[PDB]
Amino acid sequence: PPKKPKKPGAATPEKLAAYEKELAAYEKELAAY
Repeated sequence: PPKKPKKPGAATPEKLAAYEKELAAYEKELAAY
């Protein structure tokens, strides 16, 4: 199963963008799975 991205806990926009992209990737792979 695809891993759940960690919440960056303060956090910079980059980490939010990464968290969002990783979350989207999680949803994509979770649906694919």
